[PDB]
Amino acid sequence: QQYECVAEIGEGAYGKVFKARDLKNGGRFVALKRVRVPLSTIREVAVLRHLETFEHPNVVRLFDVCTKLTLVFEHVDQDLTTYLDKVPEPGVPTETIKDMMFQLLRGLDFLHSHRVVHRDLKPQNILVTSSGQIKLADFGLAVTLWYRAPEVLLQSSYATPVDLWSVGCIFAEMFRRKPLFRGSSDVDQLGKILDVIGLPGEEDWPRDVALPRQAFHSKSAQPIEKFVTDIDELGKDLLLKCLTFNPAKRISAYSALSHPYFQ
Ligand SMILES: CCN1CCN(Cc2ccc(Nc3ncc(F)c(-c4cc(F)c5nc(C)n(C(C)C)c5c4)n3)nc2)CC1
Repeated sequence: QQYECVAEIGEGAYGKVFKARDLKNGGRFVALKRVRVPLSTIREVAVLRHLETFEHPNVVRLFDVCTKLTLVFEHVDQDLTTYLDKVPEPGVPTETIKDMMFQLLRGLDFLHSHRVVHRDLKPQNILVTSSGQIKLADFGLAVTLWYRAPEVLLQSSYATPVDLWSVGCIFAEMFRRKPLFRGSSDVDQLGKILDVIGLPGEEDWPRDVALPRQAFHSKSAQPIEKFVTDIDELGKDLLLKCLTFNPAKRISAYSALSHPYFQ
């Protein structure tokens, strides 16, 4: 074969991800993702190859596709989880947070402008390169609920703002070094969210969902500087715009790129 698996990176309800030696290309490490056995899949692979033509710096490179399905990506040594675990006290430098967030938002805007929704954005699939570059992985192909948007939890809408809620959760965690909303179920996750942001207006609550606004009594919105210590005034404004309950009122990745926090 053209590839030689040397270690396992991950396993789950997708298949397995292996760290492999790319024999033909000077023995460089690559990440091979193996998938199961359609037509919606043919189309998803076509979008992946098309996104690769842009070679965006803030998404993992796709080097090959094999015929069950093998996806060959550029290998990157660590994820954001291991990065946050190893960073010395008192934490991630203030400008390292800003730079990683800008790159996260560039990769996300690239994906959103090409009508790809990530849907499972978390530190586990945000990869940190040897030179400190952010690269997005595990997207374009169809478990922790800590980064799930309220509209996904409520099962109402699944548009691009879903990823901006996840970004807000990641932004807060870059400061905290611990997840912001650590719920044990969809109902618990929603409860934990509203204990912080507060209850939205009855007209910001989606109609025809199973969970009504009355199922929660999470009274007032608590100040965010309590849960996210050391965040500046600008970072706080951007954090709140990502963590807006109504997805139609939530900031997009494109406007986030223009926010004064990145000046
Ligand atoms: C059990 C924990 N230990 C210690 C911590 N360690 C973290 C870690 C995470 C990622 C990498 N490397 C890497 N490089 C390039 C890639 F493109 C992918 C990649 C591609 C995909 F398509 C994926 N799809 C899914 C679902 N994942 C998951 C596997 C995250 C994908 C990952 N991964 N190296 C280390 C994992 C093993």
